Amino acid sequence: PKMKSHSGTKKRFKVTGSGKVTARKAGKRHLNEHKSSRVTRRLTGETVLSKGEAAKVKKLLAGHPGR
Amino acid sequence: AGGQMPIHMQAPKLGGFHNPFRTEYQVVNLDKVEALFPKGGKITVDDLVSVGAVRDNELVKVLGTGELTVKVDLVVDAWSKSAQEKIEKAGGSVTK
RNA sequence: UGAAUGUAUAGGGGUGUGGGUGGUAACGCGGGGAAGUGAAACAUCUUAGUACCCGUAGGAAGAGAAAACAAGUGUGAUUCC
RNA sequence: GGGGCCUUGUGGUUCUGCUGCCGCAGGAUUGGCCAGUGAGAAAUGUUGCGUGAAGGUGAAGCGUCUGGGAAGGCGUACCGGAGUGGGUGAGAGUCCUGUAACUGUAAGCGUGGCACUGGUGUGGGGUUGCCCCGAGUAGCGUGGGACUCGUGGAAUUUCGCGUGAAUCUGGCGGGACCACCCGUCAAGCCUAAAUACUCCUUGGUGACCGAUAGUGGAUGAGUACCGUGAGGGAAGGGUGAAAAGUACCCCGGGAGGGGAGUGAAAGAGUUCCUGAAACCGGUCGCAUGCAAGCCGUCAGAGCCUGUGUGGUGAUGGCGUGCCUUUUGAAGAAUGAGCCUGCGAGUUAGUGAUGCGUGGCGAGGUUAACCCGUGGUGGGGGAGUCGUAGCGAAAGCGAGUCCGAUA
RNA sequence: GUCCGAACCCACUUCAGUUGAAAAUGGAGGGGAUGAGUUGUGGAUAGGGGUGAAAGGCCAAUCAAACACCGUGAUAGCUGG
RNA sequence: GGGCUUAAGUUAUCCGCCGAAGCUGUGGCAACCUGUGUGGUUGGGUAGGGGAGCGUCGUGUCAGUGGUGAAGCUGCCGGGUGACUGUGUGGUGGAGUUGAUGCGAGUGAGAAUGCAGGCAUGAGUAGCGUGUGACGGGUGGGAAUCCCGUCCGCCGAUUAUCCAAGGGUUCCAGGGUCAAGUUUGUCUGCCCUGGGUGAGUCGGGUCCUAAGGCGAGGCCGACAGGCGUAGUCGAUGGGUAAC
RNA sequence: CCCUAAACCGACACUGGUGGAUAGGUAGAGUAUACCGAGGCGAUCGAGUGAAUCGUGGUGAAGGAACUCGGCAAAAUGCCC
RNA sequence: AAACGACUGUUUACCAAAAACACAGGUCCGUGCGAAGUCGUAAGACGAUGUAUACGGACUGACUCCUGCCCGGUGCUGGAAGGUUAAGGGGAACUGUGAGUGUAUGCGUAGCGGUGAACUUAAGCCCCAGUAAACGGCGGUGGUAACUAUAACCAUCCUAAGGUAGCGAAAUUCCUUGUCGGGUAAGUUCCGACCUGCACGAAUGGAGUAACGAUUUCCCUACUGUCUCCACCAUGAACUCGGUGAAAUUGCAUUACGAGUAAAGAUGCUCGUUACGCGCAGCAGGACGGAAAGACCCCGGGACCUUUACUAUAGUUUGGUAUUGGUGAUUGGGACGGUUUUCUGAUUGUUCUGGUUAUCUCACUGUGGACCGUGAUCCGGUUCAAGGACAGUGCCUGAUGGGUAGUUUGACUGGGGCGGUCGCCUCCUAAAGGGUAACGGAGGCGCCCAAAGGUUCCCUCAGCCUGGUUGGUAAUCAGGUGGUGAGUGUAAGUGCACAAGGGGGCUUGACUGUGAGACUGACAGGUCGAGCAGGGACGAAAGUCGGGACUAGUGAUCUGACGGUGGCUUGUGGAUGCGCC
Ligand SMILES: [Mg+2]
Ligand SMILES: [Mg+2]
Ligand SMILES: [Mg+2]
Ligand SMILES: [Mg+2]
Ligand SMILES: [Mg+2]
Ligand SMILES: [Mg+2]
Ligand SMILES: [Mg+2]
Ligand SMILES: [Mg+2]
Ligand SMILES: [Mg+2]
Ligand SMILES: [Mg+2]
Ligand SMILES: [Mg+2]
Ligand SMILES: [Mg+2]
Ligand SMILES: [Mg+2]
Ligand SMILES: [Mg+2]
Ligand SMILES: [Mg+2]
Ligand SMILES: [Mg+2]
Ligand SMILES: [Mg+2]
Ligand SMILES: [Mg+2]
Ligand SMILES: [Mg+2]
Ligand SMILES: [Mg+2]
Ligand SMILES: [Mg+2]
Ligand SMILES: [Mg+2]
Ligand SMILES: [Mg+2]
Ligand SMILES: [Mg+2]
Ligand SMILES: [Mg+2]
Ligand SMILES: [Mg+2]
Ligand SMILES: [Mg+2]
Ligand SMILES: [Mg+2]
Ligand SMILES: [Mg+2]
Ligand SMILES: [Mg+2]
Ligand SMILES: [Mg+2]
Ligand SMILES: [Mg+2]
Ligand SMILES: [Mg+2]
Ligand SMILES: [Mg+2]
Ligand SMILES: [Mg+2]
Ligand SMILES: [Mg+2]
Ligand SMILES: [Mg+2]
Ligand SMILES: [Mg+2]
Ligand SMILES: [Mg+2]
Ligand SMILES: [Mg+2]
Ligand SMILES: [Mg+2]
Ligand SMILES: [Mg+2]
Ligand SMILES: [Mg+2]
Ligand SMILES: [Mg+2]
Ligand SMILES: [Mg+2]
Ligand SMILES: [Mg+2]
Ligand SMILES: [Mg+2]
Ligand SMILES: [Mg+2]
Ligand SMILES: [Mg+2]
Ligand SMILES: [Mg+2]
Ligand SMILES: [Mg+2]
Ligand SMILES: [Mg+2]
Ligand SMILES: [Mg+2]
Ligand SMILES: [Mg+2]
Ligand SMILES: [Mg+2]
Ligand SMILES: [Mg+2]
Ligand SMILES: [Mg+2]
Ligand SMILES: [Mg+2]
Ligand SMILES: [Mg+2]
Ligand SMILES: [Mg+2]
Ligand SMILES: [Mg+2]
Ligand SMILES: [Mg+2]
Ligand SMILES: [Mg+2]
Ligand SMILES: [Mg+2]
Ligand SMILES: [Mg+2]
Ligand SMILES: [Mg+2]
Ligand SMILES: [Mg+2]
Ligand SMILES: [Mg+2]
Ligand SMILES: [Mg+2]
Ligand SMILES: [Mg+2]
Ligand SMILES: [Mg+2]
Ligand SMILES: [Mg+2]
Ligand SMILES: [Mg+2]
Ligand SMILES: [Mg+2]
Ligand SMILES: [Mg+2]
Ligand SMILES: [Mg+2]
Ligand SMILES: [Mg+2]
Ligand SMILES: [Mg+2]
Ligand SMILES: [Mg+2]
Ligand SMILES: [Mg+2]
Ligand SMILES: [Mg+2]
Ligand SMILES: [Mg+2]
Ligand SMILES: [Mg+2]
Ligand SMILES: [Mg+2]
Ligand SMILES: [Mg+2]
Ligand SMILES: [Mg+2]
Ligand SMILES: [Mg+2]
Ligand SMILES: [Mg+2]
Ligand SMILES: [Mg+2]
Ligand SMILES: [Mg+2]
Ligand SMILES: [Mg+2]
Ligand SMILES: [Mg+2]
Ligand SMILES: [Mg+2]
Ligand SMILES: [Mg+2]
Ligand SMILES: [Mg+2]
Ligand SMILES: [Mg+2]
Ligand SMILES: [Mg+2]
Ligand SMILES: [Mg+2]
Ligand SMILES: [Mg+2]
Ligand SMILES: [Mg+2]
Ligand SMILES: [Mg+2]
Ligand SMILES: [Mg+2]
Ligand SMILES: [Mg+2]
Ligand SMILES: [Mg+2]
Ligand SMILES: [Mg+2]
Ligand SMILES: [Mg+2]
Ligand SMILES: [Mg+2]
Ligand SMILES: [Mg+2]
Ligand SMILES: [Mg+2]
Ligand SMILES: [Mg+2]
Ligand SMILES: [Mg+2]
Ligand SMILES: [Mg+2]
Ligand SMILES: [Mg+2]
Ligand SMILES: [Mg+2]
Ligand SMILES: [Mg+2]
Ligand SMILES: [Mg+2]
Ligand SMILES: [Mg+2]
Ligand SMILES: [Mg+2]
Ligand SMILES: [Mg+2]
Ligand SMILES: [Mg+2]
Ligand SMILES: [Mg+2]
Ligand SMILES: [Mg+2]
Ligand SMILES: [Mg+2]
Ligand SMILES: [Mg+2]
Ligand SMILES: [Mg+2]
Ligand SMILES: [Mg+2]
Ligand SMILES: [Mg+2]
Ligand SMILES: [Mg+2]
Ligand SMILES: [Mg+2]
Ligand SMILES: [Mg+2]
Ligand SMILES: [Mg+2]
Ligand SMILES: [Mg+2]
Ligand SMILES: [Mg+2]
Ligand SMILES: [Mg+2]
Ligand SMILES: [Mg+2]
Ligand SMILES: [Mg+2]
Ligand SMILES: [Mg+2]
Repeated sequence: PKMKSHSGTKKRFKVTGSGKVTARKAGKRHLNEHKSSRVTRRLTGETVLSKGEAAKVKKLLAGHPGR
Repeated sequence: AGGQMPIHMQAPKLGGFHNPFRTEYQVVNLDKVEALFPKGGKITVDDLVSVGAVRDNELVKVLGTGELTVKVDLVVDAWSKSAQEKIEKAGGSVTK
């Protein structure tokens, strides 16, 4: 049986060309009025995942290339 | 993750959408065209590159990393502006 | 032959004219349809249309000859891999 | 599209009707392009092959030696389209059964197929005046279900309840919906093969089991037995080549034994091949009745033996089991009466991700499937991974995105 | 639905039994003993159900949901190996 | 602890010694690093990681080997650093199997209140299931326990006699003493062989119905099925001829 | 053929359960109890032995509940006129 | 003599026989007969071949005397003035596409669609009554009688009403062995009272009660081995001999004692003491003896029970619609032309349609009679009677629904429970970097401010002393002194007098695109930030400004929403939906 990928992982993490695992920065979906432009800018890009989290993501992905 | 909200649920979903009709190009660069067609390669068609390596039955956009001292006439699907400029300056052309 | 009753019918009386009844390990088709379990609780969800049950076949069954796909040129019943 | 209206064409007819004494049709041994036992708007005999069920033929070795026995050793000959197996007193190509090869098949309800008999039977161009083209159907609403789709932007499909068409200048579909375009013609039906399975029958196979295994079942096995019942459910294989299965005598009521016989072997005697351990004892050597012992270990006299190595071992020192689980167990925490047997990290993915190793290499590799009825070999490149990335994407591309061609 | 008291039905106390004579009894007494009595034969009610002068009692010697088989090799962040 | 002040007690000082698997000496083994002819450093270990091997079974190939005796079992004499092992040497046994190199595992057990079998410990111990037997003779290899007899005792609203239900041959006769019988047994409800049960009237059917069951048609119910009429069964009852 | 059982239900040749019928004498109200009848049994390990101790019965000076949670157990009473 | 139950009975097979259950008697509620109720999907059936003196459910429980106050809550019964309220009916309006029109933008006819629905519309709920032998409830403060204690009594607060009769140290009384009396030599028990009823009380009945009870309790007498205080006798075992022959258990074994030590209670370890080998009968101190993977406690899981936990659902109920039809009125919404005057004001006929209501009857009712199938209490057909477009049933729809089902019901914790706590900020513990725990010790936060933000410029306070109208310690003025003790929006700490504290002017940087480089967390994440561009504020400039002297004032993801943009759109164009910010 083919082993399926994780759907949330499919939707949440990208894998770059060199193999890095990147996610969208968390904390900017709402409640943004009190957040400054500096805080919003800090939460506005992409984050390269740490070693253990990246290994967990590549395990959850079934050879899926991310999104 | 032991009960803590896991990584695949604390991270926001990458949104966006997928183009249902997107078609990828099999890209070839001018260094490859120079290496595989060195001897004044007159006309290079998709059949020729697919004979070397372009993975046939696909579109064959030609890109422009490399110098391309030789003169070539590439009839292919699509090209980059830099590749076209380099090809024309070398003395050749592109078509299709 | 034809009740109540009128047409008639229900019913009644002769003939065996043909078929049926029951069984069957798996496979088929149509229908009814769990829970444990997983979700580290649980109710949507899963298990699973599974287990079981009902009706009913055949040597296979079901489907099948476009009120179809496709996307601008085209393919041309179904089934199975 | 068909009907209707016509321009025409039926296989050569003996000659009967209706329409206009035009023409159309029933009609007939005799062609026939066809077409047949089929789904095909259908279903009735005599002749033509090879087979499964049974059979038939089926090659070719003797001499010596040892042994109970020769298939074994030694010597020397044959057959092979046959040396796959299995039996025979031990290990057989030539002893048997067979095997390869051919062969027969009366018979089948035989079965397949062919020939004849017998059975049934054509259209092409024009026209849209007119006529037909599947109705409580399709849609719609509502409550449910199947679709990747869990009610949604909900197409398609289906069940209950309501409501309810058009009909060719028409209906349906192309993911709400509309317009155009494309495709298609629902509400009638029948259709082989490729696919699934094995209670059964025939032949064969196995880096499958070998009596606690393999079926629950190698035997009176779904039996004994248990249960009111549904139901549950065992254990027990092996003498020997051949019963030649121990005549006869002795002790004994017998059982059993002792002589003897058979046998190669009886300590192979039916509780029968081999015959382990626990456990139970007879005999011999040493030690042992002043001694406190996780039972051993080191030091060590003496005795026996000496098969100059081995048995036992007075006495001295040191020394609180095994496992599990715990901060910590000799623990008075758990488990274990003992022995024998059995009892737990496996297998499947053209899964994920590493490593070793081999092949090929900017390329690598096939899947299903086809051929080899001779297999592990060959084809098959459909797909797939690599070959360029960045972006939500359009896209651009050694760049790309946020950005103002910053 | 009187009284005393055998058979019969029961089971209050005590002793024994407790690897029993017995998976509930024996000895000695004790209650009812014409009644809402007791008993033979056959029959009816069946599991979220039966039946219950009501104790969650009984439903084939363990019933706050029988037994058998099946889902099933249920699951166990627990114990053991 | 004995014992110790006549210190073997406290204290200061001095001189010796004992004392570990520590260190040194000597003889082996092993891991890593290092110049690559010195050698140096290192080698307790649970969970755990890594590396390399022993033994069992099947199997391709090669070389074989076995009644002049394979496997398995059991001794003795040896060997390796370990799992282990000899191509040493017997005994038993009676038909297979050895070495090299690969291939595949149902490949190793001490424990799971593990499963099956066999056998210990308790232990020649507890018990031998209410009770009254005694003697004379017989049978027999064997007699408290069998047979016969005489005394005596016991039940007698039952320790008697006869049925139903249930069981199923246990009944009788003869032969038997492996097993069963809580002991023995010559005996038996046990074993083996043979035999034994006779109905017009007795109990059932052939007659009748109760409760209840089933139920032509039928009615009800998606299916499965539920109920029920006409009927047909169904004794524990009615009827029916012998003492 | 067994049948208030050694043959049935209890795993047993089990001090338990099991429906019906016949059921005599003397004493007695009696089918209680005692001893007998019809008839059937001596019971399916025995033989001994004055141990403690346990079970089952018996008797008991003086006292008479002082026992004990509690008069538990036993004794006393008991029948007819 | 007391308690309980009236009595006879029944019950936890196998630890409870009772005071529990039942009972005869009582009351309430339901039921008009296809009864209600119950089993069943239904038909049927029981109820009952009964008929309100009957049947079913509930509670109480002979008999006697009685059974008090409260209808606020909840339930039940009735009612309907208003409010709210489903499906359905039905508007108005909006809107997609679209022939064409438009120099193009755009608009938009017909046709085919989409959206929600002003008005109308039931039960239920709110609401108003009744009902307690319905489920239930039946109080507080202050004080007063001629010893004192209490309160008949008074005032009050509040409630729906505030416990009546009777009983009371009780099967109820904590304190408690209450107090007093009786019984005994001595009585935590007893029985008679008292009333101070922690926390009796009138059909979950109150108080009594003859008779009854293997019920519970106390006393007297008789009687006794129950005892003082045991002794003796016989028996079945035990014991010996012959026969037969288990079991539980078992890591071992050549298995002493004392004081210690050790997983804190040692046959097994230490130091000592004692002890010849082996049996037989006995006893039970130990082997933390055996037996049973403790049943108490906690933790994880389950089961069953409850309810105003959640979510469902059978049943019950509401309306709409189908079955479902004929014939009249009486009231509103229209089209329609033509009295009025498209109209503030009114209309008749002529067609379409809501509501209210009234009759008819080969729809239907499984029904009462008769007849037929048939010589059958089933069933069916015909017919009469009785209803009747109702009911029943199907679908949709609101309400009700522990009758049933599936589940949830946190953790920390000096066991668990109760109480407390759970995120963030400041200080101490914290051992002079950072970090560091306890249910350790102190406090704060879940904001606020359009200025209390930005910039520029200016100023210095609190306290003290002296002089001065109201005026005093302290309003306001003047002189001296005073360096931080004042202040800081807000806890605390670190800071700030160069002020970051006080004031004046102008302002919106409380920006848009960014972020070299760093600090801090396992991570999600939190924090600081130079320089640059655009467009601004202040300043003469230097420059400063991406909120606030600093550090709390906050919430990932999913899902959905609004604004902008227009990247995608399943044949094309729209639409629609999605995407991005
Ligand atoms: Mg957003
Ligand atoms: Mg913002
Ligand atoms: Mg959480
Ligand atoms: Mg389901
Ligand atoms: Mg579920
Ligand atoms: Mg779960
Ligand atoms: Mg779980
Ligand atoms: Mg067939
Ligand atoms: Mg078919
Ligand atoms: Mg031959
Ligand atoms: Mg020979
Ligand atoms: Mg779905
Ligand atoms: Mg649809
Ligand atoms: Mg459609
Ligand atoms: Mg489309
Ligand atoms: Mg058609
Ligand atoms: Mg078909
Ligand atoms: Mg086949
Ligand atoms: Mg065996
Ligand atoms: Mg077997
Ligand atoms: Mg064997
Ligand atoms: Mg049986
Ligand atoms: Mg002989
Ligand atoms: Mg031998
Ligand atoms: Mg043997
Ligand atoms: Mg000695
Ligand atoms: Mg000692
Ligand atoms: Mg540990
Ligand atoms: Mg501990
Ligand atoms: Mg132990
Ligand atoms: Mg021990
Ligand atoms: Mg444990
Ligand atoms: Mg044990
Ligand atoms: Mg390709
Ligand atoms: Mg009486
Ligand atoms: Mg009486
Ligand atoms: Mg009873
Ligand atoms: Mg029955
Ligand atoms: Mg209870
Ligand atoms: Mg039972
Ligand atoms: Mg239970
Ligand atoms: Mg259950
Ligand atoms: Mg399952
Ligand atoms: Mg050393
Ligand atoms: Mg080591
Ligand atoms: Mg290890
Ligand atoms: Mg040889
Ligand atoms: Mg072997
Ligand atoms: Mg080998
Ligand atoms: Mg194994
Ligand atoms: Mg073993
Ligand atoms: Mg074991
Ligand atoms: Mg023994
Ligand atoms: Mg003895
Ligand atoms: Mg003993
Ligand atoms: Mg003894
Ligand atoms: Mg004895
Ligand atoms: Mg005699
Ligand atoms: Mg007598
Ligand atoms: Mg018989
Ligand atoms: Mg016989
Ligand atoms: Mg027999
Ligand atoms: Mg006999
Ligand atoms: Mg005999
Ligand atoms: Mg015997
Ligand atoms: Mg005999
Ligand atoms: Mg009858
Ligand atoms: Mg029928
Ligand atoms: Mg009969
Ligand atoms: Mg009879
Ligand atoms: Mg008996
Ligand atoms: Mg008898
Ligand atoms: Mg028996
Ligand atoms: Mg009886
Ligand atoms: Mg008598
Ligand atoms: Mg008597
Ligand atoms: Mg007699
Ligand atoms: Mg007798
Ligand atoms: Mg006896
Ligand atoms: Mg005897
Ligand atoms: Mg006996
Ligand atoms: Mg005397
Ligand atoms: Mg006396
Ligand atoms: Mg006296
Ligand atoms: Mg006296
Ligand atoms: Mg006393
Ligand atoms: Mg007294
Ligand atoms: Mg006393
Ligand atoms: Mg007494
Ligand atoms: Mg007495
Ligand atoms: Mg009292
Ligand atoms: Mg009283
Ligand atoms: Mg009573
Ligand atoms: Mg009574
Ligand atoms: Mg009991
Ligand atoms: Mg009792
Ligand atoms: Mg009554
Ligand atoms: Mg009713
Ligand atoms: Mg009735
Ligand atoms: Mg009531
Ligand atoms: Mg009561
Ligand atoms: Mg009362
Ligand atoms: Mg209303
Ligand atoms: Mg009133
Ligand atoms: Mg008290
Ligand atoms: Mg008192
Ligand atoms: Mg007193
Ligand atoms: Mg009252
Ligand atoms: Mg009360
Ligand atoms: Mg009351
Ligand atoms: Mg009284
Ligand atoms: Mg003896
Ligand atoms: Mg200690
Ligand atoms: Mg000690
Ligand atoms: Mg020792
Ligand atoms: Mg002893
Ligand atoms: Mg004892
Ligand atoms: Mg114990
Ligand atoms: Mg436990
Ligand atoms: Mg629960
Ligand atoms: Mg209605
Ligand atoms: Mg009428
Ligand atoms: Mg519930
Ligand atoms: Mg569940
Ligand atoms: Mg807790
Ligand atoms: Mg605590
Ligand atoms: Mg510090
Ligand atoms: Mg420090
Ligand atoms: Mg810490
Ligand atoms: Mg702001
Ligand atoms: Mg940076
Ligand atoms: Mg912070
Ligand atoms: Mg600027
Ligand atoms: Mg400020
Ligand atoms: Mg979520
Ligand atoms: Mg498409
Ligand atoms: Mg932005």
